[PDB]
Amino acid sequence: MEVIELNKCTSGQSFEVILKPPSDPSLEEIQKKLEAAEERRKYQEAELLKHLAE
Amino acid sequence: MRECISIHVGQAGVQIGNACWELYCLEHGIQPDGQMPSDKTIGGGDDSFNTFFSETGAGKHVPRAVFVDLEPTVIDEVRTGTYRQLFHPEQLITGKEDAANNYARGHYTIGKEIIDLVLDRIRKLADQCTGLQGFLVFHSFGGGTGSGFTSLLMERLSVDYGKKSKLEFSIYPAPQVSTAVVEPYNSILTTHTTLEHSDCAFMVDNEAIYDICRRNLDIERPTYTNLNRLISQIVSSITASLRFDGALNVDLTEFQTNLVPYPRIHFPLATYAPVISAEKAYHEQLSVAEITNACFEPANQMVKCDPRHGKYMACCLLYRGDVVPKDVNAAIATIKTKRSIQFVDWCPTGFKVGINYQPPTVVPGGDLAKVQRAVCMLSNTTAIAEAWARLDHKFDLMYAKRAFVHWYVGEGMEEGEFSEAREDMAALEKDYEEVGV
Amino acid sequence: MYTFVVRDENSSVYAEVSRLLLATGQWKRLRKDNPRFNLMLGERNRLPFGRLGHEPGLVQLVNYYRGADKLCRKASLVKLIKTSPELSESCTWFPESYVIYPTDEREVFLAAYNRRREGREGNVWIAKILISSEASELLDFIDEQGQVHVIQKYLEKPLLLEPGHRKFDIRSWVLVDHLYNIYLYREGVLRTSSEPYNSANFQDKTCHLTNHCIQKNYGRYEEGNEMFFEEFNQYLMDALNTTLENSILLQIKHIIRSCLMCIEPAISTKHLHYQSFQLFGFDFMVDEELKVWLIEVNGAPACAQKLYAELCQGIVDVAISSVFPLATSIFIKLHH
Amino acid sequence: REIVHIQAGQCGNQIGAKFWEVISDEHGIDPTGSYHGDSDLQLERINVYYNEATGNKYVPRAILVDLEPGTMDSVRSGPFGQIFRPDNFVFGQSGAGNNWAKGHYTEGAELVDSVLDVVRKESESCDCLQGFQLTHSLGGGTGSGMGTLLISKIREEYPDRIMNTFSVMPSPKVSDTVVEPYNATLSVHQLVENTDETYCIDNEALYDICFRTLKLTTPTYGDLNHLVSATMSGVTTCLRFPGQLNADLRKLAVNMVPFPRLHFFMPGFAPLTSRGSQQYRALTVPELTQQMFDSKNMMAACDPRHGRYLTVAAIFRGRMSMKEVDEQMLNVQNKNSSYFVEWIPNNVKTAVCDIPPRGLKMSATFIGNSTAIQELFKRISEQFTAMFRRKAFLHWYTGEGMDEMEFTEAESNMNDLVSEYQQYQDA
Ligand SMILES: Nc1nc2c(ncn2[C@@H]2O[C@H](COP(=O)(O)OP(=O)(O)OP(=O)(O)O)[C@@H](O)[C@H]2O)c(=O)[nH]1
Ligand SMILES: Nc1ncnc2c1ncn2[C@@H]1O[C@H](COP(=O)(O)OP(=O)(O)CP(=O)(O)O)[C@@H](O)[C@H]1O
Ligand SMILES: Nc1nc2c(ncn2[C@@H]2O[C@H](COP(=O)(O)OP(=O)(O)O)[C@@H](O)[C@H]2O)c(=O)[nH]1
Ligand SMILES: [Ca+2]
Ligand SMILES: [Mg+2]
Ligand SMILES: [Mg+2]
Ligand SMILES: [Mg+2]
Repeated sequence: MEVIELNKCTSGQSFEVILKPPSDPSLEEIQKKLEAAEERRKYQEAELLKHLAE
Repeated sequence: MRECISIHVGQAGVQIGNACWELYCLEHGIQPDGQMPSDKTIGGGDDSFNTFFSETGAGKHVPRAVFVDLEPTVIDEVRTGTYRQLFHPEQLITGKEDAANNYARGHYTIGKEIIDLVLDRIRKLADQCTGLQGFLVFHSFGGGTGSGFTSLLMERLSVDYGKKSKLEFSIYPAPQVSTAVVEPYNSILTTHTTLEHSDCAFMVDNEAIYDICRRNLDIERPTYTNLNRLISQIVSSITASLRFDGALNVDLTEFQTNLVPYPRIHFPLATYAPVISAEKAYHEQLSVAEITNACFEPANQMVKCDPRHGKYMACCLLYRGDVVPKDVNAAIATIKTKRSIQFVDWCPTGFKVGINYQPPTVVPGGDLAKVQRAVCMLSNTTAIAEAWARLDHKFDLMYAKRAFVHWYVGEGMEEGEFSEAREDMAALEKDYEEVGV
Repeated sequence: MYTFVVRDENSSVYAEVSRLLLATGQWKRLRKDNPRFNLMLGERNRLPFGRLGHEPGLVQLVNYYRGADKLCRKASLVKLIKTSPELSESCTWFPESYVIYPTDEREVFLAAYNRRREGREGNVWIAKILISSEASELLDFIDEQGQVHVIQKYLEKPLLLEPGHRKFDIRSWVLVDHLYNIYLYREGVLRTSSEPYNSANFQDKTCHLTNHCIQKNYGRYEEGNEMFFEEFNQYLMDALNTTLENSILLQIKHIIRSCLMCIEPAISTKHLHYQSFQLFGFDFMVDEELKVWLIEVNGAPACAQKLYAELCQGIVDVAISSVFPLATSIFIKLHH
Repeated sequence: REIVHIQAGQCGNQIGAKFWEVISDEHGIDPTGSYHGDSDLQLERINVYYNEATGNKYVPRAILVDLEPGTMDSVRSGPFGQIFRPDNFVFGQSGAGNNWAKGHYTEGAELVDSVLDVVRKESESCDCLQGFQLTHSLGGGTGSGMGTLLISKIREEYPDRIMNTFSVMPSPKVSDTVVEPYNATLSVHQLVENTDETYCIDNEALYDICFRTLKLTTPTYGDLNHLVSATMSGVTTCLRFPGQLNADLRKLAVNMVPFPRLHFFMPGFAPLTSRGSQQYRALTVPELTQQMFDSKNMMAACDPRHGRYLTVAAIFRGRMSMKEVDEQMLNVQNKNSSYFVEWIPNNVKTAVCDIPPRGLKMSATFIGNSTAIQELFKRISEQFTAMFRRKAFLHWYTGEGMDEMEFTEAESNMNDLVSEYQQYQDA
C-alpha cells in the first residue's frame, strides 16, 4: 500500500513498498594451522619411509 | 564510484565467471578486444560500469577479475578463448595438479603453495582502485579447489582487507552432474571455515538449474554451458545495481543491510522468471503480475525448497525491462491475498523494488529467448535451510563409518575438524529453526 | 516394481496399507533409512519433508501434508478459524473458543464469560480436561498442568439417542490425495455414550466424554459403543422423520470442505517436487436442533475394526495407485 | 598428467603388449608410432600414456620387465613390438621358476635397480607424473614376486604418487603350478599395503566366461587375453579421453576407495564377445546396463549378490542417448538398492565417451568395489591352507632364505582383509 523512497533516473527507478509494520583469526593463527598440518604430513611420510626401511 | 573485484575459483567458478563476464560485455556494449565505443572518457572515468571494469590509455576495458585454478586445463581455455584479449596474464593463475575433489588437499597441501601468489595478484588489482568495496567470489562447494582453496582465500582476505565486504556465489552439489562422492564433506567443511568471513552468499543448487533447463528450455541433458548461461543471467540480475545507475543495492554493504539482518543467516534465496526457450516458435509475453507471481513458485527457485513453511526476513524484487511501479504494486497486492508470505515479527512485511528499463540481454545463439520483462527475487527465507538439512544428512551417513576420511587425514587435516564443522552446521540449522518456527 | 518405507510402526491404518501393498507383488518394502523410495509412510513428529523430492529418477509421495498440523492442533485450529477470512471469526459451526496460556486472549474470554453471567445464559465450558460452569475453576486447572490449553463453550443441549438418553460424537474419515481432491469415506461411526447424559453434575465425565478409551455399560446397545450409519440413519427416520444425509451429513460435508479449502494454498503440493496425501479424522457434534458442530481434526487417525479393510484398500486405490499405477467407489468427492 | 606403465613377467608382458596394441589402435597410432586418425579426440590426452618423439612419433611410456628373455622376445617380434622404446626392455636370464621368493628376494633383487633406473628416466620427462600402473600375475614368480618388490621400491622413491595395478589372480581351472596360491597370498599382502587401486582379474572368471558364455570348448591364454584387453581399455577410457569424471588416477581413487585397504575392484564388461566372432546386432542401452551388472560379465569370480557395492564406476562408449543411460543407471540402483550401501549416498558414478572400441558400436565397462570380492581372497586362502597345514612345497621358498613365519603373516593379513570386507557387508 504505502510506497516510499521512490527514486527515478533515466536507467530506471527504485522504491520500497510496505504492507505491514513489524510486531576473526590473525595471519599468525592461520599460518600456524597450515604449518601444523604440514608437519602431520611429514610425520606420516616419515613413518612410511621408516616402515619401508625395515 | 567504488570498485568491485571478482574472484573465480576452481572449474565451476571459472566457467561461471566466463559466462558472466561474457554477458556483462554484451550488456555494456564491450567487445572481445575490450573496446567500448560508447565510453567517451578515454583512458579512465568513474561511471557505474567502472565498478567492474578498469580502463587503459589505449581504450581497453578490462574486468577487475582474477581467475584461479589448481589445474591449468580450464583457465587455459580462457587464455585462448574468444575473450583472451579481455584479460591479461597475471589475472589468470594456474597450478599443476588439482585438489582431486579433496578439501584438505585444496586448503592445506596445495593451497599453502599458491595462496601468497594469488593474494599478490589480487593486491595488484586493489592498488588500481580508488575505493575498493570488496569482493565477489565464485566457486563450487563440491570441488577440492572450489571448497578448499576458497575458504583459505576468504580467511586471508579478512586479514588483508578487514574493512571490505565479501560476497559469495556458490554452487551446491547435485548428483545429476556430480563428479565426486565426497562432495557433501567438502561442502560442510568450506561452509564452516568460510561462514564468519562471508557477508552474503547466493547458493545455486545445480539440481534446480538442471530441472529448469529440462522443464523450461526443453534441453534433455543440460551441459555446464546450458547451466552456466542461465546462472549468469541470475548473477547479472543481482549485480546490475552495481554496474548501472540506480538507488537500490548500489554498494556491497547494502546487500547485507537489505538482505541479511542476522549475520550467520546470510544465504538469500534467488528466484528468477521468466525462463523461455529460444527455439520456442510461439510465445505470449508474460505480464508484470505473471512473472512476479512466478517468483513464489518453487520450480523457479535456485534452490528447491518451500518458503510457505518458513519465515521471511527480507525480500527484494529486481526487474529488467518494461516495468513501472504501478503494475508492481498491483501485482504484490494480488499475490499477497493468494499466497502464504509470513515475515518474522521483528521485520516489516514489505518489498524493496528495483527496476531497470533495459530488458535482459541474451547471448546470441544461446538457449534463452528475448523477453520484454524479467524479474529476480532475492528473499531471505528460513526455508533455504532445507538444503543444509539434506547436505548434513548425507554427511552424517558417510562420517558415521568414517568413509573416505583417510583421504583428508592424509593431507594433514585432523579428524576433529570434521566434527567441528558438523557441529557448526548443527548450530546453523538450529538458528534457522528458532527464527523460522 | 514400486518401493516404500515405513517410519511409523504404531500406525494401525498404514500397517494395514503396507500389508496390502506387499500383497500386490508390485511393491517392495525397504529399510527405514533407505532414500531410494517411491512412497513414504512417515513418522508423526519431525517428518523430514525437506529431504523429499530430491532423488533423481524417483517420483516420491508421502502420506502427510506439511503444514496440516495447523488444522489438527487444538490451539492452532482456533487461531486458524479466527484469523482466516474464509472462516471469518463469526463461523457458525464452530463453538466459541479462546486460546489461553498458563502464567493469549484471556481478557477476551472473560469479556465473553461474564457477558453470559450478567445476561443469564448457559455458562458450561470445556478445557482442553475439565467441564465447569465457573471460570476460575478452569483457569486454575490449566495453570496447574503445564502447557497451553483451549477453552471452549460446552454444547449443553446435545442430541440424545433413545434408548438410553445418551450422548455421542461422529467421526468422519477424509482422504485428501495429491491433486487435493477431497474424498469423504461413506462409512462413518458414532462413538456413543452408554450411561445416560446427566445435565446437572458435570464432573463424572463418563457420560460427557464419548472417547472409545474412557468407557472401557459398554456393549449394551451397540457392539463396541459404535453405531454405524445404517443404524443411525434408521433411528433418525423412525424417531425424527428425517435422514442422516439431510439432517447432518450436508453440514458435515460443508464443514470438511471449508476447513481444507481454507488451508489449500498453504499445504498443496500441486507444483512441488514431492507430493503429499493424508487421511484425516473429523470429529463432529450434533445438538438437539440437529445442528452440526466441529470439535476437532485428527492428523493421525485410527479406524474402526469393521472398516479397516475397506478404508485401507480405499487409500491404496485413489491416493497411492493413482500416482503409481499397477499392471463403485467408497468415497464421496466433495467437489469444488 | 602422465602415467608410467610397467609390465612384469610372462602374463604381465603378454596382456601388457595386448593392452598397448588395443589402445594404440583407438588413439590412431600404428606400429611405426605414427598417427593416422580422423578425430582430434584421439590426441587430446594421448600424453597420458605416450611420449612425443621426433617426426611427431608417439612412443609408449612403458617399461617391460622379466627375469627371462623368452616372452619379451615374443613381444619385440609381435605386431606392435617395434613401438616400444628399446632401452625400456629390462630383463634377466635366470627366470623365477614360478617362485615368489626368487622374484622378491634373490633373482629379482639383482635386477630391480636396473628397472628403477628406467622408471626414473621416464619420470623426469613427465611434466606432472600422476602415477604408475602395473600389469602382472600373482601366481608366478617374476610378476608376483619381483612386481611387488618394484611396487615397494617405487613407493619409497615416489610416496606421493598413485600406484595402480592390473593383477591376474590364479585359478586351478587355468593353472601352471601347485604353488600359485602361495605366490598369490604373499602378493596380496604386498598389494593391500602398497597400491591405491587394484583391478582383480580372475583367471577363473575369464575361463568360465569363455566356456559357459562364449561357448569356447577349450580356451587358451590368447582367448583369456581378449577379455583382459577389452576390460583394460574400458577402465582406462576416462584417463585416455577428455571427460570430467575419474579423469586422473587420484580422483578415481578418492571416488572408489572409502577405506585404504579396501581398494580391490571387480571389473565387468558388455557385450561379452569371443575373438573373430563378428557381432552384427548393437545392444540397446537397457541391455548394456543389465549385462554389465550380471555376474556372468564380471572379470572376478565373485557373486555380487553375496555382497554390497561400496562404490561403482561405469563408462558407456559409443553413440547413444545419454538420457537413456542415466535413466537405466538410475533404474538399476532403484530396483536393487539393497545391494548398494546406504551409508555412501550416490555411490554410483557414470561417464560416457563418444569413441567406441574396435568392432563394437557400443559397450559398457564396469568397475565395482564390492564386499563380495572377499570370495576371491577366501578361495585363495583355502587353497593356501590346504598345502600350508602340511608345509607342502615350502622347500622351494625356504631354499631362497624365506622363513615359515612370513607365510603365516601373509595368511593372517589376507584373512584380516576378508573380515574387513565382511564388516561392511553387515553395516
Ligand atoms: N553449475 C556448474 N557447476 C559446475 C561446473 N563445473 C563443475 N561444477 C560442479 O562443481 C562440483 C565439482 O567442483 P569443481 O569446480 O569441478 O572442482 P574444482 O573446483 O576444480 O576442485 P578440484 O578439481 O578437485 O581441484 C560438482 O558438483 C560439479 O557439478 C560448471 O561449469 N557449472
Ligand atoms: N464443546 C463441547 N461441548 C460438548 N461436548 C464436548 C465439547 N468438546 C468436547 N466434547 C466431548 O468431549 C470429548 C473429548 O474429545 P477431544 O476430541 O476434545 O479430545 P481427544 O483429542 O483426546 C479425543 P479424539 O482424538 O478421539 O476425538 C468429545 O468426543 C466430545 O464427546
Ligand atoms: N590371463 C593370463 N594369465 C597368465 C598368462 N600367462 C600366465 N598366466 C597366469 O599367471 C600365473 C603364472 O605366472 P607367470 O606370469 O607365467 O609367472 P612369471 O613369468 O614368473 O611372472 C598362472 O596363474 C597363469 O595362469 C597369460 O598370458 N594370460
Ligand atoms: Ca571511461
Ligand atoms: Mg578441477
Ligand atoms: Mg485428538
Ligand atoms: Mg609362466
